[PDB]
Amino acid sequence: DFEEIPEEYLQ
Amino acid sequence: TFGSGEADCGLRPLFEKKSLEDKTERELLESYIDGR
Amino acid sequence: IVEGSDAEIGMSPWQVMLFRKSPQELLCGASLISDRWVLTAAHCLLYPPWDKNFTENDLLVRIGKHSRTRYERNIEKISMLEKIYIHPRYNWRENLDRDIALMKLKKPVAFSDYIHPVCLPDRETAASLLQAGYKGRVTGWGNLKETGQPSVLQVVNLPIVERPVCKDSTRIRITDNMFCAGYKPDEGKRGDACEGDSGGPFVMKSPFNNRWYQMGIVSWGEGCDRDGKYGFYTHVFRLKKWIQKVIDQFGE
Ligand code: NA
Repeated sequence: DFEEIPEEYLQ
Repeated sequence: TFGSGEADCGLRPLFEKKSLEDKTERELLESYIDGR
Repeated sequence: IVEGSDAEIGMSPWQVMLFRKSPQELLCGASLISDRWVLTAAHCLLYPPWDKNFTENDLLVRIGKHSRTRYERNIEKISMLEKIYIHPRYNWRENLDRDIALMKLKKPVAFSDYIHPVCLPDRETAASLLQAGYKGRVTGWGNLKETGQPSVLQVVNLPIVERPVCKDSTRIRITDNMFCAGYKPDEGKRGDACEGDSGGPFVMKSPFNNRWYQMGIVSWGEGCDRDGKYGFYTHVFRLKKWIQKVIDQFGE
């Protein structure tokens, strides 16, 4: 349901 | 951060800093046996 | 928030969203108090009855939201945590007393018109605004009914209830570090927080210096907007020395 967030915030 | 906040805390940019009120804050102040 | 409405853009700049990485889901709300500290409810991180025990590596803090499910590119900031502190006497065995935790961010945040910190109350403000009948506001991307999730941040304004009433509504031991708010079945007005709102701020606007102070944290309740029940919140001022101590002992 949430929209993807920029990969640089997971790592 | 600590006592009474941070320094410029509690003053919302789009409201207090522009003297604009959000729709329900009047409700609150009114319940502290009215404010102003 | 049940019987609450959509918020206004920039109405609760200090509202944080605690987001989990895998699965990517909302967990709790939290408030921004300085450019490096977030304040939430300890049971959003540690609740052993459900094997909940999150660590730094498992959460993201999203500051600046309005929308619950959308990455508001160029408006919100997502930080990582450096350290989490739970109150050394949080009681998850009995009544969620001292339900408070502090999270330090990896790097400070930059404030904007969507990100700004809230003030933490001082003995005098605490004394003058925590009276029964005075209204406080709660916000969150929590549920809308007990059993129905909102796209936007909701707001509801609730009255502080008298401790006796708070106590004669439940079978749990209410302590000095809790307070409850809510309308009486009698006051034909509803509203309450609900699942998904835990950890967020309960704030009031000082009529004295026009600032918003965070007086409580969403801690618990039995159901969401039940008649005859109320919501309990951690007593921030009552646990303020703890706050200060970990801040000056570990940073700012
Ligand atoms: Na109720």
